Amino acid sequence: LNFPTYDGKDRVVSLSEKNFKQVLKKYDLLCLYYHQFQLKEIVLELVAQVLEHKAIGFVMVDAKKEAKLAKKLGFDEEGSLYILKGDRTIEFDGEFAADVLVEFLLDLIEDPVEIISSKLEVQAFERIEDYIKLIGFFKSEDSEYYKAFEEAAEHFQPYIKFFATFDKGVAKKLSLKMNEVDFYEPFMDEPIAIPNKPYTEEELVEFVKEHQRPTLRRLRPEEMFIHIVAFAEKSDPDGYEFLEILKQVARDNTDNPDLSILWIDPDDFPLLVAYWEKTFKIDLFRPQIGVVNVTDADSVWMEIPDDDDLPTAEELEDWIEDVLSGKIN
Amino acid sequence: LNFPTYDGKDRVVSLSEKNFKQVLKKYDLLCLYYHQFQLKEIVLELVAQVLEHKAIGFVMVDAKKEAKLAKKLGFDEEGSLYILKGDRTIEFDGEFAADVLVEFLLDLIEDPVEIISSKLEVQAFERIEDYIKLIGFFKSEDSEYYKAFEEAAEHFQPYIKFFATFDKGVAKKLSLKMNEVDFYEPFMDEPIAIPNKPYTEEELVEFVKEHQRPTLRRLRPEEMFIHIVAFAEKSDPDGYEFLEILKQVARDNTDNPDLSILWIDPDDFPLLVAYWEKTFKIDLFRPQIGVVNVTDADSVWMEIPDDDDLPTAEELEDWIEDVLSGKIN
Amino acid sequence: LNFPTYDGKDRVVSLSEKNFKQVLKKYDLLCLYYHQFQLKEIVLELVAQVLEHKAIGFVMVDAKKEAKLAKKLGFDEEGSLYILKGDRTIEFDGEFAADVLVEFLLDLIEDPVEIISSKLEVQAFERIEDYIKLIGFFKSEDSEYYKAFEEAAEHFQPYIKFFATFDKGVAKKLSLKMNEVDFYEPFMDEPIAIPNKPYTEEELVEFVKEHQRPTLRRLRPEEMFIHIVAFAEKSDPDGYEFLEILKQVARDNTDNPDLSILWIDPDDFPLLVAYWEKTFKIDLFRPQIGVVNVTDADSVWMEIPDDDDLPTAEELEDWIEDVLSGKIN
Amino acid sequence: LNFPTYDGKDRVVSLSEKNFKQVLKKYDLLCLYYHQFQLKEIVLELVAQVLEHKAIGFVMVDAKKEAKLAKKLGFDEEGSLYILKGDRTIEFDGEFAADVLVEFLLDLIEDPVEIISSKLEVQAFERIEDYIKLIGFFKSEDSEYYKAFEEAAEHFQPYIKFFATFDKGVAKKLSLKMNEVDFYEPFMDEPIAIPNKPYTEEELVEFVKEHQRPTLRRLRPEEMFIHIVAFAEKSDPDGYEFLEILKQVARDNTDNPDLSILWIDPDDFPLLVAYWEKTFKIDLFRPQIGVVNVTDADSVWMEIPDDDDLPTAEELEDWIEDVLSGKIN
Amino acid sequence: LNFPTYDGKDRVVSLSEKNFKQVLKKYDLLCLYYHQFQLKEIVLELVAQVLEHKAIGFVMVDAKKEAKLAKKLGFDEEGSLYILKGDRTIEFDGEFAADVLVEFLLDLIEDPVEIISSKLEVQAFERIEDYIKLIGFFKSEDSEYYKAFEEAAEHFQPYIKFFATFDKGVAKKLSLKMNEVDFYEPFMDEPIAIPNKPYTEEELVEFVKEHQRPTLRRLRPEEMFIHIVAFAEKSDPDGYEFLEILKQVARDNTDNPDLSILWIDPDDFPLLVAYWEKTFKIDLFRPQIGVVNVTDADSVWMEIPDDDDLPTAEELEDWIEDVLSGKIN
Amino acid sequence: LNFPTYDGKDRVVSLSEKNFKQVLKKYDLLCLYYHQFQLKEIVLELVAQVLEHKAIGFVMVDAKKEAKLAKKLGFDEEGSLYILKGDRTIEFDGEFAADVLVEFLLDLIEDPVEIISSKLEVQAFERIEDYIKLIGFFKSEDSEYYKAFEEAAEHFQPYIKFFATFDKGVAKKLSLKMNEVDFYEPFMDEPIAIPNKPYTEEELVEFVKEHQRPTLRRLRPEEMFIHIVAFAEKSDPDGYEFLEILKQVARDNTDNPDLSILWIDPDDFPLLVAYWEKTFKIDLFRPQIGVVNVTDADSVWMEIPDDDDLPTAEELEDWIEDVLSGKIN
Ligand SMILES: [Cl-]
Ligand SMILES: [Cl-]
Ligand SMILES: [Cl-]
Ligand SMILES: [Cl-]
Ligand SMILES: [Cl-]
Ligand SMILES: [Cl-]
Ligand SMILES: [Cl-]
Ligand SMILES: [Cl-]
Ligand SMILES: [Cl-]
Ligand SMILES: [Cl-]
Ligand SMILES: [Cl-]
Ligand SMILES: [Cl-]
Ligand SMILES: [Cl-]
Ligand SMILES: [Cl-]
Ligand SMILES: [Cl-]
Ligand SMILES: [Cl-]
Ligand SMILES: [Cl-]
Ligand SMILES: [Cl-]
Ligand SMILES: [Cl-]
Ligand SMILES: [Cl-]
Ligand SMILES: [Cl-]
Ligand SMILES: [Cl-]
Ligand SMILES: [Cl-]
Ligand SMILES: [Cl-]
Ligand SMILES: [Cl-]
Ligand SMILES: [Cl-]
Ligand SMILES: [Cl-]
Ligand SMILES: [Cl-]
Ligand SMILES: [Cl-]
Ligand SMILES: [Cl-]
Ligand SMILES: [Cl-]
Ligand SMILES: [Cl-]
Ligand SMILES: [Cl-]
Ligand SMILES: [Cl-]
Ligand SMILES: [Cl-]
Ligand SMILES: [Cl-]
Ligand SMILES: [Cl-]
Ligand SMILES: [Cl-]
Ligand SMILES: [Cl-]
Ligand SMILES: [Cl-]
Ligand SMILES: [Cl-]
Ligand SMILES: [Cl-]
Ligand SMILES: [Cl-]
Ligand SMILES: [Cl-]
Ligand SMILES: [Cl-]
Ligand SMILES: [Cl-]
Ligand SMILES: [Cl-]
Ligand SMILES: [Cl-]
Ligand SMILES: [Cl-]
Ligand SMILES: [Cl-]
Ligand SMILES: [Cl-]
Ligand SMILES: [Cl-]
Ligand SMILES: [Cl-]
Ligand SMILES: [Cl-]
Ligand SMILES: [Cl-]
Ligand SMILES: [Cl-]
Ligand SMILES: [Cl-]
Ligand SMILES: [Cl-]
Ligand SMILES: [Cl-]
Ligand SMILES: [Cl-]
Ligand SMILES: [Cl-]
Ligand SMILES: [Cl-]
Ligand SMILES: [Cl-]
Ligand SMILES: [Cl-]
Ligand SMILES: [Cl-]
Ligand SMILES: [Cl-]
Ligand SMILES: [Cl-]
Ligand SMILES: [Cl-]
Ligand SMILES: [Cl-]
Ligand SMILES: [Cl-]
Ligand SMILES: [Cl-]
Ligand SMILES: [Cl-]
Ligand SMILES: [Cl-]
Ligand SMILES: [Cl-]
Repeated sequence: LNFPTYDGKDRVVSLSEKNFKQVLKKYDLLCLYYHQFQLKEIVLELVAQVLEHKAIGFVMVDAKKEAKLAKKLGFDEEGSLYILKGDRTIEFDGEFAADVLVEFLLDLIEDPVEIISSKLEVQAFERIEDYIKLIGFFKSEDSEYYKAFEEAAEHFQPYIKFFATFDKGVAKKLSLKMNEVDFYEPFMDEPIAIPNKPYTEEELVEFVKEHQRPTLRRLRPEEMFIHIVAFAEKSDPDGYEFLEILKQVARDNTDNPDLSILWIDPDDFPLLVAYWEKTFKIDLFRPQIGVVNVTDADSVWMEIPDDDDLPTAEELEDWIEDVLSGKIN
Repeated sequence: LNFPTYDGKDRVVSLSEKNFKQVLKKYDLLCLYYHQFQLKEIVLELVAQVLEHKAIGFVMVDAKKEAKLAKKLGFDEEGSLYILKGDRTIEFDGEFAADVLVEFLLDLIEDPVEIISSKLEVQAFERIEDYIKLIGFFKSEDSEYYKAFEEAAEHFQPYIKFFATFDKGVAKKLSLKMNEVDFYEPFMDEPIAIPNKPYTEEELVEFVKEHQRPTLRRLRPEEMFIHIVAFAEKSDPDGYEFLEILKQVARDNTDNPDLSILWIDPDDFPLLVAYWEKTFKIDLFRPQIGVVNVTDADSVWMEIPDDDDLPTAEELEDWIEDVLSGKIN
Repeated sequence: LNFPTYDGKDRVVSLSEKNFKQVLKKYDLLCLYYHQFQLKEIVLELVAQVLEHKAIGFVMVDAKKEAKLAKKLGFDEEGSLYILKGDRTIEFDGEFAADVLVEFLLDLIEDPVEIISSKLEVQAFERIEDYIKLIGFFKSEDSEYYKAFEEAAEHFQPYIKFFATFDKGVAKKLSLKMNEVDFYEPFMDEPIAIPNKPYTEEELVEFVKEHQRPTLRRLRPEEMFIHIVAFAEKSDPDGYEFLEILKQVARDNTDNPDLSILWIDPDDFPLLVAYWEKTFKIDLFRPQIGVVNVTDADSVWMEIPDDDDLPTAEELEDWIEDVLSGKIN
Repeated sequence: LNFPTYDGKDRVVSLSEKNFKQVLKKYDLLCLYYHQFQLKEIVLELVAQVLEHKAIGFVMVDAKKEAKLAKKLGFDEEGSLYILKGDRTIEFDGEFAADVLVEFLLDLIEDPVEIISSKLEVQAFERIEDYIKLIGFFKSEDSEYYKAFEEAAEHFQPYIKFFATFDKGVAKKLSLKMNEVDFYEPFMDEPIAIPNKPYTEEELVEFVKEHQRPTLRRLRPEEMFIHIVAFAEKSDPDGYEFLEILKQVARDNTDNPDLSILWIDPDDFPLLVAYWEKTFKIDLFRPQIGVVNVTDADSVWMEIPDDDDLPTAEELEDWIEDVLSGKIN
Repeated sequence: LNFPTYDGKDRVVSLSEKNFKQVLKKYDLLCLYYHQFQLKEIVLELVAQVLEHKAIGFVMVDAKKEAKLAKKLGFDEEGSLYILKGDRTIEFDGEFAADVLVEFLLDLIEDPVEIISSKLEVQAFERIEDYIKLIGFFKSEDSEYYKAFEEAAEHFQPYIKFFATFDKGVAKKLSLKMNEVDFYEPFMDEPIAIPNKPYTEEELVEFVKEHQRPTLRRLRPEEMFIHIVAFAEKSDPDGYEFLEILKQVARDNTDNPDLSILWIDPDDFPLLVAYWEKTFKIDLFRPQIGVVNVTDADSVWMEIPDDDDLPTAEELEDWIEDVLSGKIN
Repeated sequence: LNFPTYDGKDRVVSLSEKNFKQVLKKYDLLCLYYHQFQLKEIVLELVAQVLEHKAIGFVMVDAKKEAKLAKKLGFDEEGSLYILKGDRTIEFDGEFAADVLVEFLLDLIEDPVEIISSKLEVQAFERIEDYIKLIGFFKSEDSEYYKAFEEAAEHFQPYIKFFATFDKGVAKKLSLKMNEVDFYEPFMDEPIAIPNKPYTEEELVEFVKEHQRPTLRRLRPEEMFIHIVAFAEKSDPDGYEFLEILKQVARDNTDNPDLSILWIDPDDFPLLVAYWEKTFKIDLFRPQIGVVNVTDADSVWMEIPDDDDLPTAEELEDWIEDVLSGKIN
C-alpha cells in the first residue's frame, strides 16, 4: 500500500564464468553492476526486490575478480550498470535512482515494436508528440519487412519508439502504404515517409541516424548523457508559454540542420537542474535558454529578465543565429 | 555537468531549544527529520548539499534527545520529515527520494500565489488542466481581498495552485470581475465562480474543502497518502486512449458527488506501481481501473482483457455504478 | 489465383562460414538442406519462391564442401532438412512435399505461446481436442513464470501447443489459478494441473516428457518418425464410428501407462498409408488396428472382417491386453 | 516403413489406338496425362508406383502424337490429367501433388454409393457434416429406384457423397420412408426430403444441381477450381471461434439463395493460401473473409483487425449484405 | 473626485487579548493607537476610512484598560501610534496628519525589497539620489543570500530603501557581481561595495548602521525625530542655488566622519519650519544653516544676510569647521 | 522642537462691518472662513497659532450672521476659505490641512515677482522646470513696464511664478532684451519670448491665459480643483522611468493644442490618490495614465500590466490619439 522498503534479502548475485551463459537465457534482461558505494548497492537491491518476479536478473561483476567476464562483455566504466538483452549490451546512463531504473528496465523488457490494431488508437498515437516515433504497415509479424523493422527497433531500444500495424484500415488512417514506414520528429504533426520502400534494416538504421538530432527534443531520464539547452516548466503558465515559443521556432527551422534545441523540464529532473544551477549560476526554474560548452562547462544565456514579457519566436531565432555564427561561449 | 554525488560534508545539523527560534527566521523553510536508516540519512544529506545556497535549513530532531522540541512541534510519526514554513507545519508524505524531495521543497519555498500579468500567459494558464486551480482578480497586493486569498493559498500549499492578476485586461480574458475568484476542477475547461464575492479567507478555505475531491484527478509525487484508482500511461497510445475515456466519464458525472477517480500514470510512479503489482496481482502498466479497500488492501478490477478494444465511457460508467451500489470488494 | 508453379529463380543459396552468422539474425528461420535429388531440390525451390517475403532463409550446405559448417551445426543425415530458429535446431522428418513443408515452417515461425485474451476464445480452446495442449495464467509477458513457460514452449515447438492468458476472467473460465499450468491429453476433456506451482522451465519440460505418450494420439504430417497403430477415416461413417470406439478405450485406460495408440487418418496421409498397404498386406483404408515391429516391420492385426459389426471397446481392450501380454508379433 | 521414393521403373505407358479399348476394361480407372514438366512426370510416376497393385492404369497421350486418341476423348487443356471410369471422363483439377492425387483416385475407384447397414453407423453418419450428403432407403441393390440413385451418384462422383440403406431399422432412425432420399446441406443438422418419391435419375440430378451452392461449404483438395471466401484455421482457437460464427450466419440465411460462402482452412491448403497471400496482400492465416473477382483477382476484405474481438454473426451478415448490394469490388 | 471627508463610521476597534493574535495575521499591518485628543482620533478615523480595503487594521489600546496588552507589546509613549508588521514594531514619529500617515503605511505595507528587472529602470535608479539606497544581485528570491538581504531590509523599513536584481544584464549595468551589494550615500553618484561578499544579515545590518549618518541627507516626513541643520527651498532659485552649495561641501568631506548635515526643505515641512521660526527667531524660509542644541534648543546660525551673494562651499566649510572645533552654541 | 499642538487660545475672530476695513489694511493677508465642522475649525486655529506673528489675520464670517459682509465680499461656497490680499480675493481650493494651508499663505504673502540679481542664481532658475515661469528684464522697479509685469503677476498669484531682473549681465545670460518677457512651459528648456515688447498688463495676462494649459504639468497642493491624468511616483525607479516617458511625449506634441496631461505624484497627494483608488478601481501607486470624465467620474485607463515593460513614448502617443479621437470614456 505505501512505499516499498528494502527487506534485507540479497538478490544481487555475483556472476562467474560457466554460470554466465545459463542466466542469459533464463532471463529477458540481465542487470550487471560493474563493481563507500553503499548508495548504488542499496538502490540496486531495492529495484531487485521490487522486480523479483519479473524476468530480470541482477548480478554484480567485480572489476578485479571477474575481470575475465568483464573483459568478455566489454565493461569500461567502473561503477556503471550494463543491461544485457539477448545479443545486445545497454549501458544505463540515467540517474542512479530507483524510479528511473525501474522505468528504464520495464521499457527495455518489452517488445521493441508496439502493435497498433485499432482505429481509436491512431488518434492517441497522433497526439503523442514528445518523442521521435517510427510507424510501419506490414502484412504480418512473419514478413521479412516486419523483421527488418523489428531488428532496427531493437538497435535503438528504448530511446526511439517503433510502432507497427498489420491492418489496412489503421494504415489508411495513418496514410501508410504496404511496407512503408513514416518517421515523426518531436512536436511536428506531419511525418516523413522513408524513401524507396520496402526497407532493409540497414536502410532504416541509416535513416534514423541521420534524423536523430531534431530541431527540438525533450530530455528523458533514461536516454541522457555546441549544445543549446532550454529550460521550461510545462506545469507553470510561464514555462508553458515559453515552451510554445520553442515549438514555434522548431517549425520555422525544419530546413536548418545545425539547429538542435534540448528542452529540459525541471519538474522531470529536479535534482539535476538544481545541481546545474550551482554550475551555471542562473535560475533554471524559470524560463531560460543557453548554449553550454561540453568540455569547460562555460555557458552563455539569453537575456530573459522579465517572464511577463518573454521573447517572441523571432527574437529567440535571432539570438540562436548569433550563437551559431559566434556571439559568445 | 553530470549527476551530483554526496561529498561527505554533514550539513544536517541537530537542532536544540534556544537554538530553535533563531533558525526559523534565518530560513524560508526548515526541514526537520524526526530521528539502519542510512538510506533516509543519505538522501537528506544529498538534498542538503544540492540546495545549500537556498534559504532552506536541514536539521534532525532525535526522538529521545530533543523530545522537548519534538513535543513543542507535534512530531507523531518517527522517521517522518516535517517542513516548517513560518507558522505552518507540513509533513512530507511523498517518496523519500532526492528528486521528489527537491521538487517538493522548491514548490513550498515560493510564494503561494503566482501572479499573471500578461495576456499571453492566460492562454497557457487555460491549457494547464491537470490540477485544481484557483485564480482571482484584485486591485493590488495591498488589498484586504488579496490578503484573504493569499492566506487561503498558504493553507493549501503546495497541493492546490493559486493564481492572481491585478490587471483589467488579463481579468477580462479570464472573465473575472473585481475581487472574484474562479475555481477550476482538473480536466474541465469551465471554471466555477465562488459565490458572494468579495471573500474572506474562511469563505475561500471552506469552498475549496467542499470541492477538494473532483471527479478525476491525477496523482502527484508530492501530495499523496472507497477508493477508485485508474492506471494509464499517457506516453503510450493505449494508456492515452484510456485516459481520454476517463476524461469523458469525468465530464458526464460532474453532478455525482460520490464519484472521485484517482488517475495514476505509472511513468510518474514506476517504483510504487511495480510494488503495487505484487499486492494487487494485476499488470498495472497497461490500462486498468479498480476499487481498493483502504484497510485490507483488497481489490476488484474492471475486466479490460483486450487493449485493442478498451471499454467505452458508458461501459466504464456502468462498472462504476455497480461498484458504488455493491458489485464486489 | 490457381496453383503456384516454380518460376526458375534460384533462391536456395549456398551458405559458407563468415557468411553464416549474418543470415541467422537476418531471418526468423533458416532452412538448411544438407546436400538425382532433383525432386527435393524442386520442392525446396517452390517453397522458397512461395515464402520469399516471409522472414525465412533457404540455404544448402554440401556434405563435402561446407563440411566445416555441417560439423559446426551437427548434420548427421544427408538429404535431410534442418531448421534453425535462434539457438535451436529442428530436423524436419515429415513428408518432403510442398504442402507439408509450408505448414511446418509457418508453424515454427510464430511465437511458441498463443495468447488467449477473450472469453469467447475459451469455448473454442476447450473444443480443440486433437493434440496435447498446455495453458497457463500469468500476470504478464514480463513475468519470470511466463518466461519459464515460454522457454519450455520453445523446447517442444511445434509438436506440442502452448497457450497462455493474462486475464483473470479468462483464467476463471479455464479454472486456472495464478501461475498455474493445466495439461490437456488428447481426446480427454479434463486437464491435469501441474503440481507445485509456480514452475521453473525444467519442472515444465520434465512434466511434459513424462506425459508425452498419451493413451490415444493423432498423427500429424509435421511431427512423425511395441507400436499400436489404428487406422480410421474420420470423413467416413465407418471410420468415424471406429474412432469413437478408440476414444472410448482411451478414457477407460488413463491409468494404464503401457497403452499408447497412434491413430492415423488415411485422408491425412494418403500416400503413406497406401505405401504401408504394400508392406502390411492389409487394406488400411477401412478400420484396422495392429501392432507393428519397429525393426522388422512385422505386424499382427485385429480381425475386423465386417465393418457393419465393428468391435466394441471391451473387445478392443481385450485384444490390446493380449498383445501386451504376448498374443503374437 | 518410411516414405516411398520413386524407384525408376517407368509404369506410365503411352496409349495408342487399338491398344486403347483393351485397357479401359482391364482397369477400374484409367489415368491419362495429356502430354520442363519433369515435376508432373515424377509425381505421376510415384503415384503409379505406390498404386501399382490397384486396378488403376497410368498412361500418357501426347498432344502431337496421339492427337487421334486425344480428339477421341476430348482433351482440351494440355498438361491436364483426365480420369476415365467406365463411360465417364473426370478432369483432375486439384493440386498436382502425390497426396492429393492418391486421395482423389482412391475416392473415385470405389462404388459411388456407400451402404449403411448398422444402427451404430447412423450416429456417425449424422455427425459427419462437412459436405453435401444424400441418403436413400431402397428394397435392395436390384431395385430400379436404387439403380436411378446409383446412376445419379456416378454423375457427381467424387464431389458429392451418396449413401443408401436397405434396412428398415436404419431407415427408421434416419426418418426415411421407402424409396425416399434425404439431402443434407453442409453444417445443417436437418435434411431436405426430395419431393415426389420415387425418383428417376434425372429427378435426382436436377435436385442436386439446384442445391449445389449451399450457404457455407468447405473447400476440398479434390473438387476445387461474385465469390465470398472465408479463411479459418479450425485447429486454432481463433480460427475455430470464427468458424462457429460462419456456421451461425449459415443457419440464418438458409432462405437467401444469393449467399454462398466458401470456407478455406489454410491447414488443408498451406501452399495455395500462402500463394494467395501474395496476390491478395493480406494475412490469410488468421481469420479473414473477403469477396474476390473471378477475372481480375481484385478483392475487398472485411475489417477484422483484432482477433480477440471477432465480428458477431450480425456484423458478418451486415458486411455480406453490403457486398451483394454493392459496397466495393 | 474631491477630497475625502470622514463619514462617521467607527472603524478604529478596541483590541483585547485573545482577540489579539487573530487580527495580527488577518492583516499585513496593525495600527495601534495607545489611548481632548479628538484631533488624533479624527485623523486616525479618516485614514482608516480611506484605507478600509487595504490589508491594514486600525485598533486602539487604552493605557488603563488593556494595560495587559500594552505591556505585552511594549508601549511607552502614550498618545503614540505603533505599527505592527509580522514580528516587528514600528513607532510612528512623523507629523500626526492624514497625508503623512497614509504615505507611511503604504510605504510599510509593501515588500521591503524592490526588484529591478529592466535595463531602462537602472537609469532611473541611478538618478534617484535623495536617500540612502542599497542594491544587490542575487540568483533568485530563493537564495540564502537574498534572504539575508531581505531580512536586513525588513530591519530598516521604511527608512532605508533596498533594491535587488536577479538579472545578469541589469547587474552588469550596475557593476554588481553575484551576491554583491552596493551602498549609495545620498547625493553621491558612486556607490560603496560592501566588503567580503557574500553577506549574512548581521554583516549587512552592521555595515548600514556604520554608514547611517552621511555627509548630507534630506529630512522625510516619515523618518524624523551636535545637530547641523540647513534650510533650502528647492523650488526657489535661491534655495536651489544654496542646495547646490551644500551638495558641493558634501562631496568634499566624504572623509570627515564628524560631518552630518540635515537638509530640510520648508516646502516639505511648512508647519514644522514655521513653528521652528518662533523657537529659533530666524527666517527659515530663505537659505540658512545652523547648529542646534538637542536639549536646550539653543542655536547659532551662519550669517547669510544677502541671498544674492550666498556663501561659497569653502566659506560654508570654514564655518562648519569653526562650529565643530568650538565657535559658539 | 517637536510638532506644534494647538494651545486653546481662540485667535480666529469674528469680523463685522465697520470693523472690516480696518483689519484689511492692518494685515498683508486676511483669511476668511465662511461659517460638526470641528475639523476645519481646529486646522484653522492651529494655522492661526503657528502664524500669529506673521502679517496675516484669521477671521470667520457666519453665513446667517454677517450675510451683509458675505454679500459684500461675494462668498458663494459655504465651508470655504477665502484669502483677501489688497483688492484681490482668492478662494483656497486645496486640501484643508495645516501643511497645505501654511504653504499656501506663505506663498501668497510674498511679493508676486521674485527678483534675480546674481548670475549664479540663473543656473538654478534654469534647472527649476516643474512649473510655468515668466521672467522679464526691466530698468528698475519704478519702470512702467515692470509695473505692468508686477500687476500681471498679482493676477495669477500664487499659481504661476513671475521673476524679474534689473541687471544687464543676468539678462544677457537669460537672453533677455530690455523690457522683454520670456515664458517657460513646464519640462521644456527653451522659453517662448512674448511678442511685440514692451507689454501692457492686458497683453501679459492674455498671453498667459492662452498658454495656461501646457502639454505636461505637475499638480500642486495649492492650485488644484476631457481630462488626461498620469500617476507617477518620482521617488520610485518605476515611476521615475514613466515620468521620463511622459516628458518625452510632451516634447513631441508642443504643436498639439488639444494635449494637456496632468501628472500627479502620489507621494505629493497620498490621501487624495488613495481616495481616488476607491473611485477609479485601479492601483494609482504604480504607473498609470487615464482619461477621467469631469461629471460622471467614469474613467478609462491605458493598459500598463507590467512595470518592467512600460510603454514607449510612441505607444503612449498612440493611446492618447485614440482617446481624443474616441476610443472610450
Ligand atoms: Cl537476456
Ligand atoms: Cl531512489
Ligand atoms: Cl504491442
Ligand atoms: Cl496490438
Ligand atoms: Cl501478425
Ligand atoms: Cl497480421
Ligand atoms: Cl533483418
Ligand atoms: Cl521502441
Ligand atoms: Cl499499399
Ligand atoms: Cl545544440
Ligand atoms: Cl544545434
Ligand atoms: Cl533558483
Ligand atoms: Cl510571469
Ligand atoms: Cl521558516
Ligand atoms: Cl534518490
Ligand atoms: Cl508570481
Ligand atoms: Cl507577474
Ligand atoms: Cl500589486
Ligand atoms: Cl497592482
Ligand atoms: Cl486574511
Ligand atoms: Cl499554490
Ligand atoms: Cl468588476
Ligand atoms: Cl474513490
Ligand atoms: Cl468515489
Ligand atoms: Cl507487469
Ligand atoms: Cl493495444
Ligand atoms: Cl534464426
Ligand atoms: Cl509437393
Ligand atoms: Cl498469440
Ligand atoms: Cl491475444
Ligand atoms: Cl503482457
Ligand atoms: Cl498483462
Ligand atoms: Cl526460464
Ligand atoms: Cl506451441
Ligand atoms: Cl489465484
Ligand atoms: Cl504402442
Ligand atoms: Cl503402448
Ligand atoms: Cl459398413
Ligand atoms: Cl475404366
Ligand atoms: Cl508431392
Ligand atoms: Cl458400401
Ligand atoms: Cl454395408
Ligand atoms: Cl441388396
Ligand atoms: Cl437388401
Ligand atoms: Cl437409372
Ligand atoms: Cl459418392
Ligand atoms: Cl415407407
Ligand atoms: Cl460467393
Ligand atoms: Cl453468394
Ligand atoms: Cl502472413
Ligand atoms: Cl501584521
Ligand atoms: Cl490632516
Ligand atoms: Cl518589486
Ligand atoms: Cl520586478
Ligand atoms: Cl526569483
Ligand atoms: Cl530569478
Ligand atoms: Cl537571514
Ligand atoms: Cl525598503
Ligand atoms: Cl559575478
Ligand atoms: Cl550634525
Ligand atoms: Cl556632524
Ligand atoms: Cl490685505
Ligand atoms: Cl493637518
Ligand atoms: Cl525678490
Ligand atoms: Cl534680488
Ligand atoms: Cl529697482
Ligand atoms: Cl534697478
Ligand atoms: Cl499696469
Ligand atoms: Cl508669483
Ligand atoms: Cl536690449
Ligand atoms: Cl486633458
Ligand atoms: Cl488634452
Ligand atoms: Cl493599491
Ligand atoms: Cl518594475
